[PDB]
Amino acid sequence: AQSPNQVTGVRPNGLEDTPMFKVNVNAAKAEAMGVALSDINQTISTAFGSSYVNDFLNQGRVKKVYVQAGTPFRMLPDNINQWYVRNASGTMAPLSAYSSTEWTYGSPRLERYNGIPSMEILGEAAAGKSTGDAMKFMADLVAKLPAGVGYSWTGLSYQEALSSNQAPALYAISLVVVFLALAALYESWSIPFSVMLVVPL
Amino acid sequence: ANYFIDRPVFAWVLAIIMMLAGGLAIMNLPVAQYPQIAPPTITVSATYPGADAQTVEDSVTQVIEQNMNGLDGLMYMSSTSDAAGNASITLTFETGTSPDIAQVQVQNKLQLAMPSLPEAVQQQGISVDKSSSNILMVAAFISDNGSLNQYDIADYVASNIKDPLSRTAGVGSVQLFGSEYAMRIWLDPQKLNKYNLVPSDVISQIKVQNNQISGGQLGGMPQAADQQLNASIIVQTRLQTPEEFGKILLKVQQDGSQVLLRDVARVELGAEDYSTVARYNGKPAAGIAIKLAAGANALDTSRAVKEELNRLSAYFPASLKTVYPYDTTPFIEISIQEVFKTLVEAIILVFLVMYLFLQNFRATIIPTIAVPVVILGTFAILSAVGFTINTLTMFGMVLAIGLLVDDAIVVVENVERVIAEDKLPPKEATHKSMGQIQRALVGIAVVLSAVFMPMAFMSGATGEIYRQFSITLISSMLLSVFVAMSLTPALCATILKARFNTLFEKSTQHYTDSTRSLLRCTGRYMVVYLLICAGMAVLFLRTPTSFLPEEDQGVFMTTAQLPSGATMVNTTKVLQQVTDYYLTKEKDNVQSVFTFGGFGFSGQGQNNGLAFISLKPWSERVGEENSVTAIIQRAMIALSSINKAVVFPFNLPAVAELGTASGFDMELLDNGNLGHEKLTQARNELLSLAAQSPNQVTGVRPNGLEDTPMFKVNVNAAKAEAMGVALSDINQTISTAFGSSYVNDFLNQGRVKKVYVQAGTPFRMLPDNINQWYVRNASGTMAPLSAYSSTEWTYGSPRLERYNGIPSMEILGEAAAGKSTGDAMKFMADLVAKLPAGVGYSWTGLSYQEALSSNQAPALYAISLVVVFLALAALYESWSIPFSVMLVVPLGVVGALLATDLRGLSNDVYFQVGLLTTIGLSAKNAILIVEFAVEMMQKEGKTPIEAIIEAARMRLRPILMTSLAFILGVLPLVISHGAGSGAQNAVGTGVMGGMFAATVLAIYFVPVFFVVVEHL
Amino acid sequence: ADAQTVEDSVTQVIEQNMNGLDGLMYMSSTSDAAGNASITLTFETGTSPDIAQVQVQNKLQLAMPSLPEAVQQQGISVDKSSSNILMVAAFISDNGSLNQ
Amino acid sequence: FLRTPTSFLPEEDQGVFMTTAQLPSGATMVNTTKVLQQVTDYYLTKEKDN
Repeated sequence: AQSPNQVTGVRPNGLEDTPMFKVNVNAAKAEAMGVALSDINQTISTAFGSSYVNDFLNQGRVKKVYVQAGTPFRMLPDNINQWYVRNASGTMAPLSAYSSTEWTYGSPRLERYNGIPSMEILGEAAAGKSTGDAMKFMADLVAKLPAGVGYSWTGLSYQEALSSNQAPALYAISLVVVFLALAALYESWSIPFSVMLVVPL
Repeated sequence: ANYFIDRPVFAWVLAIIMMLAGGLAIMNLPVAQYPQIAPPTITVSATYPGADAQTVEDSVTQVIEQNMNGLDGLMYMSSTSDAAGNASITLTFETGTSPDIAQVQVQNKLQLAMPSLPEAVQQQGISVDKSSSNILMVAAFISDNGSLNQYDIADYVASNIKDPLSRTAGVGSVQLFGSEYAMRIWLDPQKLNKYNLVPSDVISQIKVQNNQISGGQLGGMPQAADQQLNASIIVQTRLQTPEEFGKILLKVQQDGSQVLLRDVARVELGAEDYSTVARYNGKPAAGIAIKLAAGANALDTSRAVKEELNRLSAYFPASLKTVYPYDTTPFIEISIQEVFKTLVEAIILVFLVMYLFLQNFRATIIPTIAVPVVILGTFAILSAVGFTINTLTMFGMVLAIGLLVDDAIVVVENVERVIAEDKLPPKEATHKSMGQIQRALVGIAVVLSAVFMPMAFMSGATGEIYRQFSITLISSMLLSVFVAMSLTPALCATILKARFNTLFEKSTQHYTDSTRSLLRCTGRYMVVYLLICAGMAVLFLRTPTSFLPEEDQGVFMTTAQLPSGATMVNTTKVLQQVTDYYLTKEKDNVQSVFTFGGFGFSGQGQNNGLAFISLKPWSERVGEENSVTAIIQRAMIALSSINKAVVFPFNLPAVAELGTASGFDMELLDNGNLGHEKLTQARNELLSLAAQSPNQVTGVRPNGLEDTPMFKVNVNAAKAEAMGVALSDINQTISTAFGSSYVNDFLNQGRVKKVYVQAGTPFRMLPDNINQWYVRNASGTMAPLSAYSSTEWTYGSPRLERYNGIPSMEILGEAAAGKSTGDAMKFMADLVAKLPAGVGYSWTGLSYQEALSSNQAPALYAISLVVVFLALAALYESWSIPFSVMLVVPLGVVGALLATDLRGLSNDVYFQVGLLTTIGLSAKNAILIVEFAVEMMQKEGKTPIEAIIEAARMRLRPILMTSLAFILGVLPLVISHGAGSGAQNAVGTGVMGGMFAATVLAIYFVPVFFVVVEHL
Repeated sequence: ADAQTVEDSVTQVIEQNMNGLDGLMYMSSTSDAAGNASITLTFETGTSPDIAQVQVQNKLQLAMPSLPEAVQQQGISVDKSSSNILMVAAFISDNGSLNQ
Repeated sequence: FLRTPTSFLPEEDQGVFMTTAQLPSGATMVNTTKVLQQVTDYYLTKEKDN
């Protein structure tokens, strides 16, 4: 970002870390009162997640059936206080009794490249500069990073690097081929040498 | 054609293009020890933890078999059900079938059949695998002193080594010899009884508490207006430590004390599969086999794999070393080096023959640069037609070298002779000589192509090897003809300029006067010829038949088998004795011993063991006392006193496809409806009827285990139901206690591992242990399992086999001293017919190949002979002239047969191809002589006798030069007795004994044949 | 499921088996907080898409037993089509009778 | 030749292009819809000629 004359609009192609909610269920207290941990987990998962139950028919097409809590009852961390779990004797006990809530942090999207963790980065080249110059500048910048991080070119950059690397060998092979063709066509080694001196012109 | 003589620059440009294309081909051409020889096979593997052989066969094997239909190119299918709970079905497909298509078809069929299988085998997952067995490296990892056991090494190599590999350029498949980690929970019947618990409760609590719960989202959609919060919810995560598993709450007592898993069981990070003990030189170890890819370079792949292992060695925990048993790179490198050395020595010998006969350095120059151009062009053609660089193709190149030498020698000698006489300038002499031998060269090319085609047009495993050899020879031949017709004339026109002599002149005069004395009573020699012909027949009836000579691969294999019902303690002791012997009595030769106890060749079991012995390099073992065959023949004597094992050493086959070229593989299908006992009765009637006649079959033996004692538990369902105990609970507690119980998966350091529940060791070792387990009533009271159950001892099969959906026995055997394989297969056939009514037989594996393609080579060679005769008739423009050429190649084959008999070798593939090359060269010489005679009859107005004598006189020198060059070019092959000496010795013997007899017989026998055929 | 749960179980289990392919150039993978694993294997030019898909689905069933339930129930999609949109066709309502 | 810049393929005017809007982490769709409506109303008003 502090070198706008070579690369512009460098941005990450990913999502940044976000706060996440954690619920800790006291299995010991739940078993002491009589409610089951499976019931608590299923209640939470169905209330705040979803539950694909069955298929039904609509206008002659098979569609899915989903069970979820209402919109007002899954918007806030305090809404967990509103849910109840049935005991083994039939009495209902609040879910807020045998539970504790807290906040942590976590990444909403994890990316991997060739089997190792990675972060995709996009960006354009500045006015006047080319894609190759931007690629070289990016490689130089990555070289100035903490030890242990590397860089890989992917997508269009892969093909660009391959073409730029493989062009001169193609030039040399084409020159050799045309030289040999001239030597074969005109039975002399003087004509090819007198002709191949014009290529630089 | 002849217009290249006027344009040397065109010929030089063509040579440069050929050399550049050859260099490009060598730069990127796959290399390997052998190509794909075996027909594609697909292996289906299923695991039933704790099941028996009969249970596996009834549940998994039969169900998978019944759905194995609709597969294209299927040849046969064989299934095995073990006593460890393993079902393995191998389906063999026809050669040429795409392995990926066959694999996907088998996988789809099994995928549709999956719901019919029990849940226990669905949980494990049935694996469908391609099979090529082109193992490149068997690199293993060892712990130095005692720190890391076999399971720690196996888990580390599974989680931090396999994934860095399997993605290296040229690596196709990585297979592991070991078991990863698992969460082993060892139950205690007394602790379970104290708390009134059963294994079902433990399994249920593990399933509910080692769970991943999808919490959902706070916020989410649909959401209310002005919502500003949206986060994920975490409820539960899968456990990841043994201590976490030990805190799993099972029940809460009325007192209030919490009952945990650790209160009733021992939780430990153990192994998934405990039934294998892998030791390297006596120390725990785990290994990996790398299987290479298609289109990859076996040299750079090996170098990159070694580099990656060296890089990862810095991350090893402690005292972890990487050894490399069975590396096949040295043999490929040796083959390439031998090919290059043979080429260089052949070039030097050609130079010596030229500056011994012709006495002109300019003459010696031309072949020296002609041969490498053709070799490089052959490499380019091999790359173009999609062929890899293996031992067979390189050996075909080795023979091709002499094939090229012959053409270069004849062309240059003819040009030099036409310069020597008639006082012609080099250009006009080149034009004349090329006019003389153009049609002869074209006819020679066509004849040799027709000769080499039958090897190309074969079928089976042998057909692929013959394809490699024939393609290499044909490409080299055609390119040599093109080069001798394009470049060599131009070089002769441009480069050439206008003691031994006395001896050669005297020899020519001797041949002339011998022919003058002969050609008057040819009839004598006529019948004499028949005598040699007769001898050839008997010779062809004496040489033994073998597929490929066994080579000094540097590794060999020893199998130890305990009698029956023997635990792994005795097998481990036996393997320890074996490795101690191999390491203290052969320390100079043997480098390492890799012993796998609990896994044999006849099936996995506790009474089996295998050992791979790796030897020192050939540079450290020299002579016959330090050879593989001698080493195993010394070890067999010492290991016969192993005290209650059937330990037996042997050498690895040259190719994993097959060995024992004399043995046979047959399966005795039961058919009908007779059971396992009535089939083993037939199998016992045989191996005895066959043993009563040892003049045809020697080693008739069964490839399978025999009946073993088994424990039977009879549960009184009525008594249990009367007492309130459910039969399901009784059947589940025993199964979970004695066999493993796979519960679910957990996360170890980010990798998914299994959780298993089983009883502790001291509680599942004796029949009395079943008296220690209790089951809960419906009222909550525990009662012993010994009340509703009784115990009994029966007999049962620890390994069942099926062939094509029918029970089989797979009685593999061997051939007699000399009886051929076909006679053995025709004896065991109708030996099965003497067996009781109901049974039948099938030939599988090797005997299958010699059951569908048998009368093929005679037809191919008859067609080849007809094509050769037609080509000769077209060349000579007559119907009787070709016979005088066709009746000479037996003289070529007779000497090769005699020499091979003298050396004591067998009818190897290398011998066959060398014999074909010698026949081709003899035919070429005869064709040239007869062409010169026919020309001197057409023009110059001469009788058939004087023409043939003068043609023989003219062509004596090139024949001698080519014979000397080829004979001395294969001389080092015979004298070689080191690494890669089998094929080398075979080709040396064949070529050296064929070429000399061919030339010696032909140079005298051509005129008499010519005059006899012309008279008739 | 969360992003970490998917990336640990599903993404990594499937990715651990995509090794022995024919002309694999490179493999990328994403795991989302909406419960989505998006492995993508880019092969060499000239490779047959049918053969590549066959190999990928052959190696996927070596990891399918290790995948958790509610992931096999929904289904594993193996697609050999292009990864870039060719054309988008939207549908609207003139007056506004039908909603989204 | 050593001073000329390298590239792969020149950029073209295909008649269509894209816009990506990314809100701070932890935001809801109530704000993303407003941001996307702002983008739409800018494109349809300040660039209605193209």
